[PDB]
Amino acid sequence: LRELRCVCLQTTQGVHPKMISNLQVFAIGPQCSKVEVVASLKNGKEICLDPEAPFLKKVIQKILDGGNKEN
Amino acid sequence: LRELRCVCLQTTQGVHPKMISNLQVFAIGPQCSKVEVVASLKNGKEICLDPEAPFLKKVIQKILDGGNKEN
Repeated sequence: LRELRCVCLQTTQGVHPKMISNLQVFAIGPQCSKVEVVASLKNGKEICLDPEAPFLKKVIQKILDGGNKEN
Repeated sequence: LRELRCVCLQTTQGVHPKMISNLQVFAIGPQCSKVEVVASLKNGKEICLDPEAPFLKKVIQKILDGGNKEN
C-alpha cells in the first residue's frame, strides 16, 4: 500500500467492433476510482478506451447487444 | 487443433449486480461458436451466466447503467 496506477494510463480513439472480440470491464478499485473499459482484438492485442467519448459507447454497445442475438 | 471446450461449460442463476464488479464478453472463437458472458465477483470468484435467460439480461443490464453513471 504505497503507489498503484490505474489499469489504463492512456486512451484510444477507434474504430469498428469488427476488430474487437473480448471486452473486459472493471469497476472502482483500490488503484483507480474511475471506470475504464478495456478491449482485446481478434489478433491478440489489448487497448484502453475513454468512456468520455460518445463513439466509444457505440462500439461497446454493439458488442453488448449483439452478444445476445446469436444463440 | 484437435479438441477445444467452450470457456463456459456450465451456467448459473443469480442474483444482484451488487456482487458483480467485473464483466467479460467473449465472442466466437475456435473453442466456442456461441457468445458467452462471464463475470467476476468482488470476493475473487468467476462464474458463467446463460444469456438465454431473461433475468440474466437484467442483472447484466444494470452493470452497464450503473457502470457509466459515476463521473
